[PDB]
Amino acid sequence: IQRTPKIQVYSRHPAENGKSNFLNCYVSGFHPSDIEVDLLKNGERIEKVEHSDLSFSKDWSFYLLYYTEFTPTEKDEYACRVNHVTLSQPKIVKWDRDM
Amino acid sequence: ARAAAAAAA
Amino acid sequence: GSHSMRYFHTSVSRPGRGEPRFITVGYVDDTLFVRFDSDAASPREEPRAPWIEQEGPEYWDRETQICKAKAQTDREDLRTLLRYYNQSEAGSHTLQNMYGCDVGPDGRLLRGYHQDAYDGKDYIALNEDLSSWTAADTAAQITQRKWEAARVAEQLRAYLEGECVEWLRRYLENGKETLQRADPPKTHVTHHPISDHEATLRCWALGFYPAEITLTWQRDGEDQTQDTELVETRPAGDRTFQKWAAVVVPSGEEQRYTCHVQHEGLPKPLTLRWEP
Repeated sequence: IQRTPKIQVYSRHPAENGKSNFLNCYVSGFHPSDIEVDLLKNGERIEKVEHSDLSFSKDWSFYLLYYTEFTPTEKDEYACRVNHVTLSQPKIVKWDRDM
Repeated sequence: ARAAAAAAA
Repeated sequence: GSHSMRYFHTSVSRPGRGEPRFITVGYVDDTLFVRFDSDAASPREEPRAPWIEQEGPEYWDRETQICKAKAQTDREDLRTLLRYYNQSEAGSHTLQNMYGCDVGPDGRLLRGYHQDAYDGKDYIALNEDLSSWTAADTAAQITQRKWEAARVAEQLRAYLEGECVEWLRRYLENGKETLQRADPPKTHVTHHPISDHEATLRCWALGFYPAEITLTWQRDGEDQTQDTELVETRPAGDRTFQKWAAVVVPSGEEQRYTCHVQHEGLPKPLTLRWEP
Protein backbone atom coordinates (compact mmCIF):
# COMPACT_ATOMS: atom_id res chain seq x y z
CA ILE A 1 0.00 0.00 0.00
CA GLN A 2 1.31 3.60 -0.36
CA ARG A 3 0.40 6.49 1.92
CA THR A 4 1.14 10.18 1.58
CA PRO A 5 2.88 12.03 4.46
CA LYS A 6 1.12 14.33 6.84
CA ILE A 7 3.51 17.28 7.54
CA GLN A 8 3.70 19.74 10.47
CA VAL A 9 6.20 22.62 10.61
CA TYR A 10 6.65 24.16 14.10
CA SER A 11 9.25 25.19 16.62
CA ARG A 12 10.37 23.63 19.90
CA HIS A 13 9.49 26.72 21.99
CA PRO A 14 7.07 29.70 21.46
CA ALA A 15 8.69 31.81 18.75
CA GLU A 16 10.31 35.00 19.98
CA ASN A 17 12.12 37.05 17.37
CA GLY A 18 15.81 37.27 18.18
CA LYS A 19 15.61 34.15 20.40
CA SER A 20 17.35 30.93 19.38
CA ASN A 21 14.93 27.98 19.14
CA PHE A 22 14.48 24.80 17.00
CA LEU A 23 12.61 24.44 13.73
CA ASN A 24 10.89 21.08 13.44
CA CYS A 25 9.38 19.30 10.44
CA TYR A 26 7.44 16.21 11.58
CA VAL A 27 6.40 13.76 8.74
CA SER A 28 4.08 10.91 9.55
CA GLY A 29 1.60 8.41 8.16
CA PHE A 30 3.61 7.66 5.05
CA HIS A 31 4.52 4.47 3.21
CA PRO A 32 7.03 3.44 1.74
CA SER A 33 9.71 4.88 4.09
CA ASP A 34 11.91 6.44 1.45
CA ILE A 35 11.40 10.21 1.82
CA GLU A 36 13.29 13.39 1.26
CA VAL A 37 12.81 16.29 3.69
CA ASP A 38 14.44 19.78 3.63
CA LEU A 39 14.04 22.80 5.91
CA LEU A 40 14.09 25.99 3.78
CA LYS A 41 15.08 29.52 4.84
CA ASN A 42 13.99 32.14 2.26
CA GLY A 43 13.56 29.46 -0.33
CA GLU A 44 17.02 28.06 0.29
CA ARG A 45 17.81 24.64 1.70
CA ILE A 46 19.24 24.81 5.25
CA GLU A 47 22.24 22.45 5.09
CA LYS A 48 22.79 21.10 8.60
CA VAL A 49 19.50 19.40 9.48
CA GLU A 50 19.04 16.41 11.82
CA HIS A 51 16.53 13.63 11.85
CA SER A 52 15.38 10.82 14.09
CA ASP A 53 15.69 7.16 13.05
CA LEU A 54 12.86 5.60 11.11
CA SER A 55 10.05 4.31 13.31
CA PHE A 56 6.37 3.53 12.56
CA SER A 57 2.86 3.56 14.14
CA LYS A 58 0.38 0.80 14.92
CA ASP A 59 -0.87 0.93 11.34
CA TRP A 60 2.73 0.49 9.96
CA SER A 61 3.04 3.96 8.42
CA PHE A 62 6.31 5.75 9.04
CA TYR A 63 7.24 8.84 11.05
CA LEU A 64 10.34 11.04 11.20
CA LEU A 65 11.27 14.26 12.97
CA TYR A 66 13.68 16.60 11.11
CA TYR A 67 15.01 19.65 12.92
CA THR A 68 17.58 22.42 13.07
CA GLU A 69 18.43 25.28 15.40
CA PHE A 70 17.14 28.73 14.33
CA THR A 71 16.61 32.24 15.55
CA PRO A 72 13.20 33.52 14.17
CA THR A 73 12.91 37.06 13.04
CA GLU A 74 9.96 39.03 11.76
CA LYS A 75 11.35 38.89 8.26
CA ASP A 76 12.80 35.43 7.57
CA GLU A 77 10.54 32.95 5.90
CA TYR A 78 10.87 29.29 6.97
CA ALA A 79 9.35 26.14 5.36
CA CYS A 80 9.57 22.36 5.09
CA ARG A 81 9.76 20.66 1.63
CA VAL A 82 8.84 16.99 1.33
CA ASN A 83 9.31 14.60 -1.53
CA HIS A 84 7.73 11.11 -1.53
CA VAL A 85 6.52 8.62 -4.20
CA THR A 86 2.89 9.61 -3.52
CA LEU A 87 3.53 13.28 -4.43
CA SER A 88 3.73 14.26 -8.13
CA GLN A 89 5.82 17.24 -7.04
CA PRO A 90 7.37 18.19 -3.64
CA LYS A 91 5.04 19.58 -0.99
CA ILE A 92 6.22 22.86 0.56
CA VAL A 93 4.54 23.72 3.86
CA LYS A 94 5.36 27.16 5.25
CA TRP A 95 6.19 27.73 8.90
CA ASP A 96 3.50 29.71 10.66
CA ARG A 97 4.54 30.63 14.22
CA ASP A 98 0.89 30.30 15.24
CA MET A 99 0.69 26.60 14.41
CA ALA B 1 17.00 -6.23 25.86
CA ARG B 2 16.04 -7.81 22.53
CA ALA B 3 14.79 -11.32 21.91
CA ALA B 4 17.60 -13.54 20.55
CA ALA B 5 15.25 -15.96 18.77
CA ALA B 6 15.90 -16.00 14.99
CA ALA B 7 12.78 -17.23 13.13
CA ALA B 8 12.34 -17.25 9.31
CA ALA B 9 9.24 -16.75 7.20
CA GLY C 1 -0.81 -0.89 30.71
CA SER C 2 1.26 0.78 33.37
CA HIS C 3 4.47 0.63 31.29
CA SER C 4 5.80 -0.79 28.04
CA MET C 5 8.80 -1.70 25.94
CA ARG C 6 8.81 -1.97 22.14
CA TYR C 7 11.24 -2.79 19.41
CA PHE C 8 10.49 -1.65 15.82
CA HIS C 9 12.27 -3.01 12.71
CA THR C 10 12.19 -2.10 9.04
CA SER C 11 14.03 -3.78 6.10
CA VAL C 12 13.68 -2.29 2.63
CA SER C 13 15.07 -3.99 -0.47
CA ARG C 14 17.08 -1.76 -2.78
CA PRO C 15 17.42 -3.66 -6.14
CA GLY C 16 20.20 -2.22 -8.25
CA ARG C 17 21.41 -0.11 -5.27
CA GLY C 18 22.62 -2.32 -2.38
CA GLU C 19 21.89 -4.85 0.38
CA PRO C 20 18.50 -4.09 2.09
CA ARG C 21 18.62 -1.25 4.55
CA PHE C 22 17.73 -2.29 8.08
CA ILE C 23 16.74 0.11 10.87
CA THR C 24 15.49 -0.73 14.36
CA VAL C 25 14.74 1.37 17.40
CA GLY C 26 13.50 0.48 20.83
CA TYR C 27 11.23 2.46 23.15
CA VAL C 28 10.21 2.30 26.76
CA ASP C 29 6.84 4.09 26.84
CA ASP C 30 7.36 7.10 24.55
CA THR C 31 11.12 7.31 25.14
CA LEU C 32 13.56 6.15 22.44
CA PHE C 33 16.52 4.37 24.07
CA VAL C 34 18.41 2.42 21.34
CA ARG C 35 18.84 2.49 17.53
CA PHE C 36 20.73 0.28 15.01
CA ASP C 37 21.13 1.35 11.39
CA SER C 38 22.85 -1.12 9.09
CA ASP C 39 23.99 1.81 6.92
CA ALA C 40 26.02 3.36 9.75
CA ALA C 41 29.89 3.17 9.50
CA SER C 42 30.80 -0.05 11.38
CA PRO C 43 27.11 -0.59 12.60
CA ARG C 44 26.51 -0.99 16.30
CA GLU C 45 23.46 -0.58 18.45
CA GLU C 46 23.80 2.93 20.07
CA PRO C 47 22.26 4.57 23.24
CA ARG C 48 19.59 7.23 22.70
CA ALA C 49 18.48 7.81 26.30
CA PRO C 50 20.71 8.76 29.35
CA TRP C 51 19.68 5.86 31.56
CA ILE C 52 20.72 3.06 29.19
CA GLU C 53 24.33 4.18 28.77
CA GLN C 54 25.35 2.51 32.02
CA GLU C 55 24.88 -0.90 30.50
CA GLY C 56 28.17 -2.64 29.96
CA PRO C 57 30.13 -3.71 26.89
CA GLU C 58 28.54 -7.23 26.81
CA TYR C 59 25.09 -5.55 26.55
CA TRP C 60 26.14 -3.47 23.54
CA ASP C 61 27.85 -6.48 21.88
CA ARG C 62 24.98 -8.91 22.27
CA GLU C 63 22.42 -6.30 21.13
CA THR C 64 24.57 -5.54 18.01
CA GLN C 65 24.85 -9.34 17.25
CA ILE C 66 21.01 -9.65 17.50
CA CYS C 67 20.59 -6.74 15.14
CA LYS C 68 22.99 -8.01 12.46
CA ALA C 69 21.29 -11.41 12.82
CA LYS C 70 17.83 -9.85 12.25
CA ALA C 71 19.17 -7.83 9.32
CA GLN C 72 20.27 -11.18 7.75
CA THR C 73 17.07 -13.12 8.54
CA ASP C 74 15.03 -10.25 6.94
CA ARG C 75 17.17 -10.35 3.77
CA GLU C 76 16.39 -14.04 3.48
CA ASP C 77 12.75 -13.34 4.35
CA LEU C 78 12.60 -10.73 1.58
CA ARG C 79 13.70 -13.52 -0.84
CA THR C 80 11.16 -15.95 0.52
CA LEU C 81 8.28 -13.48 0.13
CA LEU C 82 9.21 -12.76 -3.51
CA ARG C 83 8.71 -16.48 -4.01
CA TYR C 84 5.51 -16.70 -1.96
CA TYR C 85 3.93 -13.78 -3.81
CA ASN C 86 5.59 -14.44 -7.18
CA GLN C 87 7.13 -11.03 -7.46
CA SER C 88 10.10 -9.83 -9.44
CA GLU C 89 13.53 -9.14 -7.99
CA ALA C 90 13.52 -5.72 -9.61
CA GLY C 91 10.86 -4.26 -7.28
CA SER C 92 11.55 -2.76 -3.86
CA HIS C 93 9.82 -4.30 -0.80
CA THR C 94 9.42 -3.59 2.92
CA LEU C 95 9.27 -5.93 5.85
CA GLN C 96 8.34 -4.53 9.29
CA ASN C 97 8.26 -6.13 12.70
CA MET C 98 7.22 -4.87 16.12
CA TYR C 99 7.26 -6.96 19.33
CA GLY C 100 7.28 -5.95 23.04
CA CYS C 101 5.45 -6.09 26.36
CA ASP C 102 3.14 -4.03 28.56
CA VAL C 103 3.28 -4.56 32.32
CA GLY C 104 0.79 -3.59 35.01
CA PRO C 105 1.70 -1.94 38.40
CA ASP C 106 2.25 -5.44 39.80
CA GLY C 107 5.11 -5.59 37.27
CA ARG C 108 3.75 -8.66 35.55
CA LEU C 109 2.93 -9.00 31.84
CA LEU C 110 -0.35 -7.47 30.81
CA ARG C 111 0.04 -8.00 27.10
CA GLY C 112 2.71 -9.20 24.68
CA TYR C 113 3.00 -8.43 21.00
CA HIS C 114 4.94 -9.85 18.01
CA GLN C 115 3.62 -8.86 14.54
CA ASP C 116 4.88 -8.39 11.04
CA ALA C 117 3.83 -6.55 7.91
CA TYR C 118 4.83 -6.85 4.23
CA ASP C 119 4.66 -3.70 2.05
CA GLY C 120 2.67 -1.92 4.73
CA LYS C 121 -0.13 -4.45 5.17
CA ASP C 122 -0.55 -7.08 7.94
CA TYR C 123 1.35 -10.34 7.30
CA ILE C 124 1.27 -12.42 10.46
CA ALA C 125 0.74 -11.62 14.13
CA LEU C 126 1.04 -13.37 17.43
CA ASN C 127 -2.31 -13.38 19.18
CA GLU C 128 -2.81 -12.07 22.77
CA ASP C 129 -2.63 -15.64 24.01
CA LEU C 130 1.03 -15.69 22.88
CA SER C 131 0.18 -19.16 21.45
CA SER C 132 -1.64 -18.87 18.13
CA TRP C 133 -1.20 -16.82 15.05
CA THR C 134 -3.34 -14.59 12.83
CA ALA C 135 -2.19 -14.80 9.26
CA ALA C 136 -3.50 -12.15 6.84
CA ASP C 137 -3.54 -14.09 3.53
CA THR C 138 -2.51 -17.44 2.05
CA ALA C 139 1.29 -16.65 1.77
CA ALA C 140 1.29 -15.83 5.49
CA GLN C 141 -0.51 -19.08 6.05
CA ILE C 142 2.60 -20.89 4.72
CA THR C 143 4.62 -19.00 7.40
CA GLN C 144 1.99 -19.83 10.01
CA ARG C 145 2.21 -23.59 9.44
CA LYS C 146 5.98 -23.54 9.47
CA TRP C 147 5.96 -21.45 12.68
CA GLU C 148 3.43 -23.79 14.36
CA ALA C 149 5.49 -26.84 13.46
CA ALA C 150 8.69 -25.12 14.63
CA ARG C 151 6.95 -24.11 17.94
CA VAL C 152 7.96 -20.48 17.53
CA ALA C 153 5.03 -19.00 19.63
CA GLU C 154 6.39 -20.89 22.69
CA GLN C 155 9.82 -19.24 22.40
CA LEU C 156 8.38 -15.76 21.99
CA ARG C 157 6.03 -16.39 24.90
CA ALA C 158 8.93 -17.35 27.19
CA TYR C 159 10.73 -14.14 26.16
CA LEU C 160 7.69 -11.82 26.56
CA GLU C 161 6.79 -13.30 29.95
CA GLY C 162 10.35 -13.23 31.17
CA GLU C 163 13.26 -11.30 29.75
CA CYS C 164 10.94 -8.58 28.24
CA VAL C 165 9.33 -7.75 31.56
CA GLU C 166 12.51 -8.20 33.66
CA TRP C 167 14.62 -5.75 31.60
CA LEU C 168 11.67 -3.28 31.30
CA ARG C 169 11.48 -3.10 35.12
CA ARG C 170 15.27 -2.66 35.02
CA TYR C 171 14.98 0.24 32.61
CA LEU C 172 12.12 1.77 34.63
CA GLU C 173 14.16 1.72 37.88
CA ASN C 174 17.39 2.99 36.32
CA GLY C 175 15.54 5.73 34.47
CA LYS C 176 12.99 6.33 37.26
CA GLU C 177 13.55 10.07 37.60
CA THR C 178 12.51 10.72 33.96
CA LEU C 179 10.50 7.67 32.89
CA GLN C 180 8.42 7.43 36.06
CA ARG C 181 7.61 11.11 36.16
CA ALA C 182 4.71 12.43 34.06
CA ASP C 183 5.40 15.95 32.77
CA PRO C 184 1.94 17.73 32.69
CA PRO C 185 1.09 19.97 29.70
CA LYS C 186 1.73 23.65 29.70
CA THR C 187 -1.56 24.94 28.30
CA HIS C 188 -2.86 28.28 26.94
CA VAL C 189 -5.34 29.64 24.39
CA THR C 190 -4.45 31.99 21.54
CA HIS C 191 -6.77 34.01 19.33
CA HIS C 192 -6.23 34.49 15.60
CA PRO C 193 -8.64 36.90 13.75
CA ILE C 194 -9.76 35.53 10.37
CA SER C 195 -11.71 38.56 9.27
CA ASP C 196 -13.55 41.39 10.98
CA HIS C 197 -16.34 38.89 11.69
CA GLU C 198 -14.61 35.65 12.84
CA ALA C 199 -11.52 34.28 14.59
CA THR C 200 -9.72 30.99 15.46
CA LEU C 201 -9.25 30.05 19.16
CA ARG C 202 -6.28 27.60 19.44
CA CYS C 203 -5.78 25.59 22.64
CA TRP C 204 -2.16 24.57 23.10
CA ALA C 205 -0.82 21.73 25.21
CA LEU C 206 3.02 21.93 25.25
CA GLY C 207 6.03 20.22 26.89
CA PHE C 208 4.12 17.12 28.10
CA TYR C 209 5.21 13.46 28.66
CA PRO C 210 3.85 10.78 28.09
CA ALA C 211 2.27 11.47 24.66
CA GLU C 212 -1.33 10.57 25.57
CA ILE C 213 -3.58 13.62 26.13
CA THR C 214 -7.19 14.73 25.43
CA LEU C 215 -7.94 18.27 24.17
CA THR C 216 -11.50 19.35 23.52
CA TRP C 217 -13.34 22.57 22.84
CA GLN C 218 -16.80 23.24 24.31
CA ARG C 219 -19.25 26.12 23.68
CA ASP C 220 -21.27 26.84 26.87
CA GLY C 221 -20.33 23.36 28.04
CA GLU C 222 -21.24 21.47 24.88
CA ASP C 223 -18.74 19.47 22.78
CA GLN C 224 -17.64 21.07 19.50
CA THR C 225 -16.81 17.68 17.97
CA GLN C 226 -17.39 18.10 14.26
CA ASP C 227 -16.04 21.68 14.48
CA THR C 228 -12.62 21.27 16.16
CA GLU C 229 -9.42 21.00 14.08
CA LEU C 230 -7.20 18.73 16.14
CA VAL C 231 -3.59 18.18 14.98
CA GLU C 232 -1.68 14.89 15.63
CA THR C 233 0.48 14.87 18.78
CA ARG C 234 4.00 15.80 17.76
CA PRO C 235 7.56 15.62 19.23
CA ALA C 236 8.94 18.93 20.50
CA GLY C 237 12.33 17.32 19.90
CA ASP C 238 13.43 17.34 23.58
CA ARG C 239 11.60 14.08 24.42
CA THR C 240 8.30 15.85 25.31
CA PHE C 241 5.27 16.41 23.04
CA GLN C 242 2.99 19.20 21.80
CA LYS C 243 -0.63 19.20 20.62
CA TRP C 244 -3.17 21.97 19.77
CA ALA C 245 -6.90 22.05 19.07
CA ALA C 246 -8.69 24.96 17.28
CA VAL C 247 -12.17 26.20 16.49
CA VAL C 248 -13.30 29.18 14.33
CA VAL C 249 -15.88 31.28 16.17
CA PRO C 250 -18.06 34.33 15.40
CA SER C 251 -16.49 37.57 16.60
CA GLY C 252 -18.00 38.48 19.94
CA GLU C 253 -18.69 34.80 20.85
CA GLU C 254 -15.18 33.89 22.07
CA GLN C 255 -15.94 33.87 25.80
CA ARG C 256 -18.54 31.12 25.41
CA TYR C 257 -15.73 28.75 24.42
CA THR C 258 -13.77 26.44 26.70
CA CYS C 259 -10.77 24.22 26.18
CA HIS C 260 -10.67 21.06 28.29
CA VAL C 261 -7.41 19.13 28.77
CA GLN C 262 -6.90 15.63 30.21
CA HIS C 263 -3.39 14.23 30.77
CA GLU C 264 -2.21 11.83 33.50
CA GLY C 265 0.22 14.54 34.59
CA LEU C 266 -2.87 16.59 35.66
CA PRO C 267 -4.60 16.01 39.04
CA LYS C 268 -7.92 16.85 37.43
CA PRO C 269 -8.81 17.81 33.79
CA LEU C 270 -8.11 21.47 33.06
CA THR C 271 -10.53 24.07 31.76
CA LEU C 272 -8.99 27.16 30.09
CA ARG C 273 -10.35 30.16 28.24
CA TRP C 274 -8.72 32.88 26.12
CA GLU C 275 -7.59 35.44 28.73
CA PRO C 276 -7.26 38.48 26.44
